[PDB]
Amino acid sequence: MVLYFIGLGLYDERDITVKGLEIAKKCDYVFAEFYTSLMAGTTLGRIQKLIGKEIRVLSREDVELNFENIVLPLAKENDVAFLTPGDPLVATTHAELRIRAKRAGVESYVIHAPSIYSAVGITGLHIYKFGKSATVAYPEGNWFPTSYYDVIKENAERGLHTLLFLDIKAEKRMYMTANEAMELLLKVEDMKKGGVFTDDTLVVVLARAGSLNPTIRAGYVKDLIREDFGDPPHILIVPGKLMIVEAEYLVEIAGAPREILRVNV
Amino acid sequence: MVLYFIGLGLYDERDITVKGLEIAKKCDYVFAEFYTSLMAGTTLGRIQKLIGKEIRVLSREDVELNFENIVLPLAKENDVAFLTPGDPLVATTHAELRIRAKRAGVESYVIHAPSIYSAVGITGLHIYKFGKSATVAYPEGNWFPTSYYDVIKENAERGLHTLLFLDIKAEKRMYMTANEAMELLLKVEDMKKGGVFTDDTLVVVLARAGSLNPTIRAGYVKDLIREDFGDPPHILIVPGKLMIVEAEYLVEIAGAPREILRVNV
Ligand SMILES: Nc1ncnc2c1ncn2[C@@H]1O[C@H](CSCC[C@H](N)C(=O)O)[C@@H](O)[C@H]1O
Ligand SMILES: [Pt+2]
Repeated sequence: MVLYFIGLGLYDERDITVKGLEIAKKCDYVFAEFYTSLMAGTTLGRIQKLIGKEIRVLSREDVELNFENIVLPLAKENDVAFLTPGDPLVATTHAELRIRAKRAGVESYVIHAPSIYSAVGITGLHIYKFGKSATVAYPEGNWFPTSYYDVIKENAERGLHTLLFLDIKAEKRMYMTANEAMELLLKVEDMKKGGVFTDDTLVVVLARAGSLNPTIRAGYVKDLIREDFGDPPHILIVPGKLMIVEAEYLVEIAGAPREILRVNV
Repeated sequence: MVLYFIGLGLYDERDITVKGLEIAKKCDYVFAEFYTSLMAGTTLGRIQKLIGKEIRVLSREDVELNFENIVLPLAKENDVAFLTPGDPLVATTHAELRIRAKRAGVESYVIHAPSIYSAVGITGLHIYKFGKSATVAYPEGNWFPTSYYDVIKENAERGLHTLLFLDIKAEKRMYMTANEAMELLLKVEDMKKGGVFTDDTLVVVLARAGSLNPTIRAGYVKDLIREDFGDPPHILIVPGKLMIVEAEYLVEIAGAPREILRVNV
């Protein structure tokens, strides 16, 4: 009669919370999805070893369309767990699954876990200064998305930082890199000429948040566009006007140019 | 040799990640501060038991003035852990402590944990639609803080949601309730008369996130200002323009008035 939405955390199998692991252990059935994001710091096997249960993976369609024919039925007579990377209900569509539960007579509880939304705090930028978020999507065919460009403009216009998730083809295991993201934005700046993203724009790159050795780099596009940030996942951030304390962090912890202390404050 | 910043989580001692626990367990000295947030589902005793180490708790002064005198010295000879509620670098000024660590020749590592900043997802509001954040501070003496009010206005103008952290006076054991935040906002509305916060405004209240049964309620200020949401911590949210699915979630899961279902696009 109970369904648990349990977050798996940021990077590896140790990133799940104690509460999430003990509840998952007492569940009769354990499902998981890996299309909204991947756990690049681990594998399905390791997660199964840690949980001690057989984990049935669900595709985007299993979740979006048939969640009620796959997960809810069993949750009607047993205790089920639905594992997701990061924090549950950050994925725009997951919240609705709680409504599907209710109409099926199934109760549901949420067990939180670290999300990249809070972890960006490791970049030293204040959390209250992050504005609207966006996702940089790969262009394809005759389609060239650019709304993420306008999000940056509106945020920075108000002195706000912009958090940009990079594109991901989970099934294919293809991660967009900060580098490609920077290439797209430059390609967009060229077409919209709004003066939002150029070689002189200051940006921050966070890679493998959750790991003990994340890559935190800050600098101007012209310098980082071809820098190696390591393995995925990559998160890109275009900060607004910096607070002096913010800039000092980037310089001392993220290897930012001393220049940002007078140019971006 | 090293300093670890380990987040404790939202509600109780189980909200710590597994990675966080296994690391804390192997540390020589464990410190912690419980003034930046409130973990209402546990005690220091339960945390000490889980970690199997004694925990010396620090005050805001110990930390803000003597972190490098109390904690750092030990980090040069041992593995030291500094524990905090939620995520260590979210809505705190601890990020700067990593610079003090650097200037003392101490490598530091961050272990994240569930944060109220990402747990807002349980309210059904799309987390990418949250704009600038703010804190509703306690007026004291003749000083009456009001800046969080302009933050709401600016967000609402863009259709973005506003996350409001509520003030906390740990040493006086004071934890601002959503009710108190609403009272203060109304008073600020009288002064500025900008039409940003009134009896007819729709608000959302999340109390004790992280617990299995948090209180999630959405409705008009005139109806909620006097409602009892349970023990703190409280967070107050002022939604921007609602998308249909956000509205349905608020109606289905947060007991919101069924009229918010009809959206004005
Ligand atoms: N579990 C919880 N439920 C409701 N609100 C909470 C909460 N935890 C913290 N808060 C809100 O957040 C404020 C503290 S700000 C610091 C919180 C911590 N850095 C984190 O990442 O969550 C509290 O005063 C309250 O306004
Ligand atoms: Pt600041």
